[PDB]
Amino acid sequence: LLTAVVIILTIAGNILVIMAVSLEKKLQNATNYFLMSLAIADMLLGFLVMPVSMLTILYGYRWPLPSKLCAVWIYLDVLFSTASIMHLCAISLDRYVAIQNPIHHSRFNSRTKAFLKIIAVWTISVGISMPIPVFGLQDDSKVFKEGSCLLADDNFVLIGSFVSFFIPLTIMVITYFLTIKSLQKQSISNEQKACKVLGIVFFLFVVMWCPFFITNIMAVICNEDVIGALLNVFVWIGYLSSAVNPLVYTLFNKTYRSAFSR
Ligand SMILES: CN(C)CCc1c[nH]c2cccc(O)c12
Repeated sequence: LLTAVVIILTIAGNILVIMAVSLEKKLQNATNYFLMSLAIADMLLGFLVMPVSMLTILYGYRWPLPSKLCAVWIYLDVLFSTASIMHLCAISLDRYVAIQNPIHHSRFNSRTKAFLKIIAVWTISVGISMPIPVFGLQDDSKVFKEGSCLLADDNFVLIGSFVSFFIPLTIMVITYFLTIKSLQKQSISNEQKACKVLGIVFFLFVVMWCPFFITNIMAVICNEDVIGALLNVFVWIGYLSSAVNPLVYTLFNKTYRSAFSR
């Protein structure tokens, strides 16, 4: 089965990135700490949420014995997915100011800025995910449907995606446009490599996560069986981003390539 492969890849990649950050004195800078936070969030996603999803697949999408695990499982899934998404959004926003104003960004760059960045993204992720255990356990219908564990709150699914993958998405495309504008208008080879890396990262993020959110919104604003079957695969397409984020955010460095090979 090609789902155990996904969980193994997620765990191994995030563990290796955390090891590379921790064991190398040359990689302890303000950006790599945020990258390690991304790795931690992706590892938690791949360890706590994904194998339970494979177990749900193995039982024909019939929940295992403890019914109380559904609401907390949805909480953890949404929390870690949002944490990854606005981690990427913060990375893009930080790169825009690093490229447009390098001197001022370096002058204002500090450990305090990185800690503020981390707490800001995690605080927004916590605020977005807040109602799920408050109301998911108060009413079992909001987290169950036809005997399968899935959230069935139409209003939250519509607005809760409008501040998780559509306002962050608008920010990310605007930032991508402004950065490719900035990097183009001996030192040009570095800028070309940076533009290529930014394009690969942005387009992979969009192509992996956008299908799931698009069909999720289409399942509410609008077929039901087809859309559900599509969601069942697109959620794992999105989960695979946790196994792709470390490799595309770290392996372009020779230090990370050497550490992975050690
Ligand atoms: C299913 N899982 C990949 C979580 C994705 C998610 C992030 N934020 C949300 C807000 C509402 C409904 C959701 O599925 C989400």
